[PDB]
Amino acid sequence: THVQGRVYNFLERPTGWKCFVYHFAVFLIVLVCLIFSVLSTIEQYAALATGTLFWMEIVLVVFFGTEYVVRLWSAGCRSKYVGLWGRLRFARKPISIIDLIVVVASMVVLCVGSKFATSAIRGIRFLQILRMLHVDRQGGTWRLLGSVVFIHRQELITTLYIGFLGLIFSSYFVYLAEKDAVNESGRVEFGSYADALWWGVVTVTTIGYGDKVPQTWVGKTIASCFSVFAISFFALPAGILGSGFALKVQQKQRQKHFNRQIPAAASLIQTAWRCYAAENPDSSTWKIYILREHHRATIKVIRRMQYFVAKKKFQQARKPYDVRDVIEQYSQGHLNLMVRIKELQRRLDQSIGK
Amino acid sequence: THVQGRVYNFLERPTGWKCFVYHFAVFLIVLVCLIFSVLSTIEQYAALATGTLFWMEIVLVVFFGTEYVVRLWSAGCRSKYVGLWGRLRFARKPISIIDLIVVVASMVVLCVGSKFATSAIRGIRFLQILRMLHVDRQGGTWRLLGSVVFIHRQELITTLYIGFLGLIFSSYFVYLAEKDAVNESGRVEFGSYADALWWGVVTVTTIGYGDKVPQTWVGKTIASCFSVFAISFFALPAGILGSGFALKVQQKQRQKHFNRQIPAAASLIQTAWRCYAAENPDSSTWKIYILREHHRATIKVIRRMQYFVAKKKFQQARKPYDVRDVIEQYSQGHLNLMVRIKELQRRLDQSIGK
Amino acid sequence: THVQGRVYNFLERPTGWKCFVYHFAVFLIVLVCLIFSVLSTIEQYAALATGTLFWMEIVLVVFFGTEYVVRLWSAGCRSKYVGLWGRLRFARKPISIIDLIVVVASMVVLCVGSKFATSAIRGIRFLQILRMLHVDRQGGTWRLLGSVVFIHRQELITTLYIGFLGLIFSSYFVYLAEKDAVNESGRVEFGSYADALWWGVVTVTTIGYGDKVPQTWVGKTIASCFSVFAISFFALPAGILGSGFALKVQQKQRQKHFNRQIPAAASLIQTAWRCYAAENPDSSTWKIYILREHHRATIKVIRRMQYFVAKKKFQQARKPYDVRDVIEQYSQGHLNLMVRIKELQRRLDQSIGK
Amino acid sequence: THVQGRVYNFLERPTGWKCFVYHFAVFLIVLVCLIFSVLSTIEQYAALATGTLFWMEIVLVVFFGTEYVVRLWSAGCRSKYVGLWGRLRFARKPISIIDLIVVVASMVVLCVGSKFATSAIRGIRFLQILRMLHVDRQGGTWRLLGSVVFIHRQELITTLYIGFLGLIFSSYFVYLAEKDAVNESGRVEFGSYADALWWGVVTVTTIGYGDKVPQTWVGKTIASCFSVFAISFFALPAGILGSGFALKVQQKQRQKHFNRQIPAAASLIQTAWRCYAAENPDSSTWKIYILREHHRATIKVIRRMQYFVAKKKFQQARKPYDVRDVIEQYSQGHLNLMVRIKELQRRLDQSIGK
Amino acid sequence: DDNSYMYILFVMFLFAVTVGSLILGYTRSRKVDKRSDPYHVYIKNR
Amino acid sequence: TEEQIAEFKEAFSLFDKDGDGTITTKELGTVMRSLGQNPTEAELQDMINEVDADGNGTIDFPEFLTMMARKMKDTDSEEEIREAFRVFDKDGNGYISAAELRHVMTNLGEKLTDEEVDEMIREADIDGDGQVNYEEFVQMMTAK
Amino acid sequence: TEEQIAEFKEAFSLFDKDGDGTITTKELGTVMRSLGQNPTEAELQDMINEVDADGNGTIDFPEFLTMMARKMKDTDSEEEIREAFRVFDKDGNGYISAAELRHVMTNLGEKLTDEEVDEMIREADIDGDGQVNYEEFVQMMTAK
Amino acid sequence: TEEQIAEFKEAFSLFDKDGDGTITTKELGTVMRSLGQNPTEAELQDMINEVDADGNGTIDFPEFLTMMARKMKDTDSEEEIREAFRVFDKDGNGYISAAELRHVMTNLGEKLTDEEVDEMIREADIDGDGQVNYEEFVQMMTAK
Amino acid sequence: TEEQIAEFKEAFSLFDKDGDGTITTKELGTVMRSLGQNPTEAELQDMINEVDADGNGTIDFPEFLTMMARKMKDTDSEEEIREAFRVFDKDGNGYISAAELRHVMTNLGEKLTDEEVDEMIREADIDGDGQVNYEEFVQMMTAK
Ligand SMILES: [Ca+2]
Ligand SMILES: [Ca+2]
Ligand SMILES: [Ca+2]
Ligand SMILES: [Ca+2]
Ligand SMILES: [Ca+2]
Ligand SMILES: [Ca+2]
Ligand SMILES: [Ca+2]
Ligand SMILES: [Ca+2]
Repeated sequence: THVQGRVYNFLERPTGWKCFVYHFAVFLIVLVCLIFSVLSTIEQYAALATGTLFWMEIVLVVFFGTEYVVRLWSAGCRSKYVGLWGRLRFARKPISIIDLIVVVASMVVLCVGSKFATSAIRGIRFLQILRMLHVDRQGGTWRLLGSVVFIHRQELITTLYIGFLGLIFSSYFVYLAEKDAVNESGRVEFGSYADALWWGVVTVTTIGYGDKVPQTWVGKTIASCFSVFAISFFALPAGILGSGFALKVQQKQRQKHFNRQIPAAASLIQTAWRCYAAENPDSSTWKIYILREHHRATIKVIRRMQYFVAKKKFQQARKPYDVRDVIEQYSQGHLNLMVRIKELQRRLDQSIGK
Repeated sequence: THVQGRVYNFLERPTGWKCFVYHFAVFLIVLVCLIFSVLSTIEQYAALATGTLFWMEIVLVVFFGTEYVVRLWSAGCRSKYVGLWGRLRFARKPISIIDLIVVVASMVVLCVGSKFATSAIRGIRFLQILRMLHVDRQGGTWRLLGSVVFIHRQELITTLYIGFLGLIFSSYFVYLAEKDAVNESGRVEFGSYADALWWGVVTVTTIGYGDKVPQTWVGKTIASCFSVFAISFFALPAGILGSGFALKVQQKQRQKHFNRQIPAAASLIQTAWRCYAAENPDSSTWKIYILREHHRATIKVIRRMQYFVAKKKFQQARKPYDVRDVIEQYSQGHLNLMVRIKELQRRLDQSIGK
Repeated sequence: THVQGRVYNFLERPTGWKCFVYHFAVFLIVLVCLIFSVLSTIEQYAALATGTLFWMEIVLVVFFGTEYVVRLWSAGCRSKYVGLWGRLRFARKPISIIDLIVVVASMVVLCVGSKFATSAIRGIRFLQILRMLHVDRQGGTWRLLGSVVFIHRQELITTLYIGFLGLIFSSYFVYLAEKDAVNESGRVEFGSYADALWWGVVTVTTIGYGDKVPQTWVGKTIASCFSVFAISFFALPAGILGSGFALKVQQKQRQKHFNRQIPAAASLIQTAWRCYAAENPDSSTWKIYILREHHRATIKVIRRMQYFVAKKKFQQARKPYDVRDVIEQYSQGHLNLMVRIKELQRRLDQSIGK
Repeated sequence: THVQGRVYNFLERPTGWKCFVYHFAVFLIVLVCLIFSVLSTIEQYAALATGTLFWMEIVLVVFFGTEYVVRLWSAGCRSKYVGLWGRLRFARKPISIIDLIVVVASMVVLCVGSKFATSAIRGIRFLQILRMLHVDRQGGTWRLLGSVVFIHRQELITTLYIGFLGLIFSSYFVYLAEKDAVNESGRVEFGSYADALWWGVVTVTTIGYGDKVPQTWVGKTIASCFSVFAISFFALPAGILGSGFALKVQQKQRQKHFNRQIPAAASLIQTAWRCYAAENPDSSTWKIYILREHHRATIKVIRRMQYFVAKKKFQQARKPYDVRDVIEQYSQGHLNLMVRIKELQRRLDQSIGK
Repeated sequence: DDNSYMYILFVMFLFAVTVGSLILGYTRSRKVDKRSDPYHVYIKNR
Repeated sequence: TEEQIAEFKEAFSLFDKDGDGTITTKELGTVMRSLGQNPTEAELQDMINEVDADGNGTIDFPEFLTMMARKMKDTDSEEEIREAFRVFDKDGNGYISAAELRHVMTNLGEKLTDEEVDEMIREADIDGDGQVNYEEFVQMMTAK
Repeated sequence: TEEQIAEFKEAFSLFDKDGDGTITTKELGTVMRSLGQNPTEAELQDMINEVDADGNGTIDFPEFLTMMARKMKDTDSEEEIREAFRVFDKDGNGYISAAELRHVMTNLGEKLTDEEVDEMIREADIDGDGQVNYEEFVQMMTAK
Repeated sequence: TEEQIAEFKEAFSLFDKDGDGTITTKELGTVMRSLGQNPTEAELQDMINEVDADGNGTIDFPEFLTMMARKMKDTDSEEEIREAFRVFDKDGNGYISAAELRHVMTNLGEKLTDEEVDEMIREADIDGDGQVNYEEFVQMMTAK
Repeated sequence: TEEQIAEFKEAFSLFDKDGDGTITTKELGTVMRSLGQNPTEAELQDMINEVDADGNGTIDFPEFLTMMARKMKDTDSEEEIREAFRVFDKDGNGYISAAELRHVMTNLGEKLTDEEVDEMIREADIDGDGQVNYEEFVQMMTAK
């Protein structure tokens, strides 16, 4: 039970320096296998593909089958992954599906390729490329990207919609203006709509290979008319996402630090339990104050309102500092202070008279 | 009356999943018609243009004439579009003009092209491209772009003005330096000002097709002198608009939520009506307080000042939270509290003496 | 005196619609002259350069000499441009120097070119290009750019320094690796350091004409090693300036509005005059309070401190709202309120006893 | 001792105009030597490499050996660089290592090249390029870059990881789709994985030389599929770093000015010394208040808590203004004011009765 | 390579301007925000 | 014109009550307490900081005659009321109910008197099953 | 349905205490002082500004019946409690100790009575060496 | 120099009134009340936090002699007054009216005495129909 | 270890003064007034919100023993003092004057007693014309 939690914390959620050495050494071994599998595509080093590409791949798939069995066994220290359905929910998370696909595909390819031999080598090269995708444990790269893409989603649909719309319109206009123009080599330059559409995609993202350049000045006029406007709309996602990342980094340096949410979180639990304690009339929750059948009907209401206030204050204690925090605490402080000055006035009158 | 509002809410301002299925299925059908109309430009698939391009276009224009008649009839549940002039104001909004142009142009082309046949097919292809422009109901894409372009308009005129000015100057300088240089193929490279201007527009937006490269080192010196400075000025609109979109998304997460503007909005109406109630001397608005001809002259002044204050507070209740909100409420709170401490002092003196 | 101010306000600092029509019509006439002067570079339209390029240029230089004389005369309604040295200071501001250079250069060219004739036409074309530079009255475009370049100057020297440093180093490395490589056409590709430096400037700003591509894989390795790092450093000025423009636009929507600086500005004047009124002992400034030779020595000190406080409050009343405004007014309010509660306590004790 | 500090302040940490003239003149001399060493690579000016490249290099290395000896001697006015180990710590900072490498490499090259002669000239050219790297004294350029790269490090690992991952995958896919396609010249275009990887690196950073363009439409489909997504991920570091620089410039204009941290910093010292004064029982620190063996045990606790509070307030006095500053001072002010109103109430009751 | 030298000069000139402004970022870096103005040092001497 | 501004001068003299020429917050508070309104000090300050333009805190006579001269029939002042009705518009079609409007006017914000709401309703087009078009109801109070 | 909302109308009438139809902050403060709770004015204001939707500051009867109708078995209200337990979860595995939970519930936030914590513990699965799975303990109070 | 700073030492000793060597806010408030000015506590604090540089809250003698030594003839202090006049400049030409300046100086900000404004006007060039060039009027009080 | 934490338990019991096990702000204020310090309520609150980690506002015994256990010889706590001396370092060379340090310690911040400053000076290397190297003076109080 203790050793299961320790090898879970070693394989997933890494910490320390030894665990850095483990994960980075495994990545470095699989990338050296990638390089020695890739260098055989060059005509000089084609003799390296026969020996080390089989009897190292089988050792690497034994190592990545064993690590998957150990990790899937060791994921039982968590509460949510316990029993058969817990292991089945651990096995359907995406990077576990990626690792399972990699190990079963390497088993299939090493079973087929042992008895054609070129498609075996091609499958081995694609699996060596794919096997680096599960080095990112916890999905901390993809989740950080997905959050910023989701927050800025409307302004990122807007520019892509206007950019693709301009792309369709002007690829058709440049096809209309250049469908009979002849290159200096003699070939017809734009011969179809897919041809002008390849031109448009090469142009709007500012690659410009120069294999397809419009020849007549009507085509050059339309091409500049489209280029000047649409290059900004295909460059806007980099600007939107980059400024979103930088504003998020600036936001996370102002932050309600951790102890601030400790008495709030407990205050969410007790009140919630008190609501659950309200429906049993013979509980010990009716013994705080020290006869019934209408006091209980208002204690249930007061406890539900206290639960809602506690949930609101727990949600506020996790956000960074903001202007509504200042406005809220000044409203509370001025309200309490005005009530106390009213109290002092209410006592000073009728303590004297007038 | 109820069914008219329901089919208005179905055709325009969509919500639900059934209405998603409707709008996305109509878009998907018109894009499949676009693809089967576009693939006939390729020489292999040129036999597909004869059959399905007429007897599917006539069905699609019947469907988009019927939907336009139903939507224009059903726009009468709104208050502003009632009667003849209401329908005429619904028919002059821009996407309705786009849809009317599409349906009447398809009727014209299918009347002409039924009795030359290539220009008919060309008009059909252009209408199939144009018909995707009215899928964006409500104009939510174009209005979001137009707002951010309008707010940043001075800084977006500045960079475009300096960029085009540098473009004119250096296109003329590179034309002066390269007007007699001969390409390796033997042709004169820059033969006119339009030629050097096409060079400048290809260079400053970082496409660089490489069909026109200056040959002599004076031209290369001027070309680099211009390229290094002006590429930043043609790349600045993407940076300005992207950071504007990201700052707007950050701004909309701090927001005075909806109930805050409910007692303000009603307070704008009553006071305004009270101003309109002031000019009739026999109204029941003079019966709040419980003899005249000079009290009325000051009640009109007090009611106009209350109207101005209510309009200011309704305008403040719609903006997001800001620093002047904190400053305004601290000024009000400290003013009221200082008045009450002054009151307590004014009573404590002369309740005792000294 | 009144008509001088009205024609000054018409020629410089424009407002209205008639003045828009004036300035935009003058710009449109000079740009039509630019287009008809530029179209003669094309071989088809070379017959247009003889007639309309002289007897329209002389009319346009008469019109821009007359407008300069009228504007320089009419700049005397301002206080700072009065007399000979005032006109000489109006004539040395930059756009007036530009306009004077344009009118005297057109006079010189039309005197020389009336009696070679190609260099006359070339000078006319360059003056037609230059004459659009003084349409921007007030310098509102260049000053807005200059402010944002000056505020972000350290971070804009940083990236340019690192980018040019990487450019020098890797242009030399690619020259070392590719100085003997032979193109497929047969020519030596990189033959000097200027050659590799043209390659580097074409590469780092992502133009990539493709006239000069390194051939050997050592050169391609160094080229990618340099490209991947240095393209971001040559793209950073667009990002820095664009985010600076967008943050400035966001900043100018929170703003201390105009009346806030009206009682502050007057309070800067009076106190300042009171300091100047302190040194004359027989002034009427010593008659506010109602015997000397040491009260005067402390009144001078109190008046100088009041002047410094008034200057500080006038400088604060022009900046936008900020966090130190909230902190400053809470410090002042809590200080005054704590003093008044101390006063109430000091009276309640010793009004009773104990 | 005084002259040592003055020549230290002259050579490092420059100020004034004379010191600007010194540093900029030394930079200008070494860059003129760079230009006259670089122009010999051109075939026309190859006769300039023999004379002035030796007997100016020896004078320049005498001048940069003398300045290094003077600076390393004069770095003893600082406290941390005193004695042998102080000079050895001054000699291991990075720009001093750069300057030492430059002077010893120029000595080695001028000893070898005086008795082959081309590699001597090549080493001289590389040292002339390297010698401009120590003009940036204090490292103010590299530290400003390093800070912003370190703060935004997670979001700058994210985009580079996803970009290189997409680069590996799609370079392999385009190699698979184009490995048998033949160029119009007749050559096999993509012949290895390094070939397709050079294609991928040229494409994703939007250079696009056009020497390698995929030929078959499967390759063009994969190339566009990859280009459209991955160009934004290779353009995001410019956007992230540029918006980080602009947010830092906006942040440094709100700032707790200098005098605010003067009584805090002294309050960090005294309390700290008082903690060190606690352990000696016969100090004079026990004589503030005016018998023992349990008062001392609580004075040590109170002094350690005062030290922690003073360290917290010194850390707060160096950060710019923020929202938690407003929240902290309102909490302190409302707490003190509520205590004083409680005091007034506690005295008004039992000064009267009831 | 007729007017080749110009191009080399044009790069180095721009780099010179950058480094020029860089040194002007150091020597005119006044850092006004202290308790020691030069006039205040002259007054503290007196 | 002049017989209008003489009446506005008389109305200003009802607020001034001395020869100061300015309306302080106390001179407005005494009038509002003689009418029986009991304003807060912050409300008296907000009613004056909307009017004055010199920023000193009192109301001069051109500042007083400026706000009494301009008509509510504008572009901003009509659109703000047209937007303020849209908060209380269920289904957004431009029609609100009679009972809903009577419930809103007598509860939220300033409690409007029920005798006044009975006058408010019958001026507007109430026929059609309780629905009322509020855009004509905005044209009634802004254009007049 | 109707016999439920009649009981909710009776519970509303216990708070109303007159014919106003609204629950002010004073009418709630008197009930909480009759129970013996002594609330602060800001707490009474925070308990009402969470409930009402008109923003006027009191609680009407549809606003009162709305919060009493919806069940705590939701998606947001379950996940907030599941996250609130994770603050007090050493090692993050989804199990908390019995003595740690008894120390947290009786000290932090609202001091829960020890007789109530003795009832709180035995409802949850305590066997296994003092560890308790709190996700079943969230299923107990949200789904029921 | 020394006979100047001896007089500044005497003026400092008029504020000090003991052997402390510091000017507190109370020692300045007593002088301003002996002159009959009645300052607020925040005004006394703002007058000291502009002068001192140690940040402790009192004024030492080099801090006192520093502000008395530097001349108002500067670049910042001239431009701030030249900008402060431009707020009250209709048409922006650099001339203000005599009656407008007399109305501004006696109403806005610190109410300047009318006997002082009569002295203020005649020092400046008033001839030319009531217009006055204020830039010479800034040169008069900053350079002298 | 145990004979140390028994003494820390005794020192905690000097603050507790009952069987509560917590140090409130009143139980600390009474000790600081018995020593004769007269703390403000905000100072007593700032001294406790630096120590506790549960956020409830009092100090438990592991929280009390945690701050008494760790040594000031650290990386952050040394560098903050090394930076705090650099504010009072004219010319930035790493040496401060003796008379300047005596003037700073007895005036700014907490007024340190002159008898204590006489002890403070002679511990550090004063020879060399009044200059003192403060980095050894930071090594003296942090490493010991
Ligand atoms: Ca008055
Ligand atoms: Ca006024
Ligand atoms: Ca009620
Ligand atoms: Ca309500
Ligand atoms: Ca004193
Ligand atoms: Ca001081
Ligand atoms: Ca206790
Ligand atoms: Ca605690």
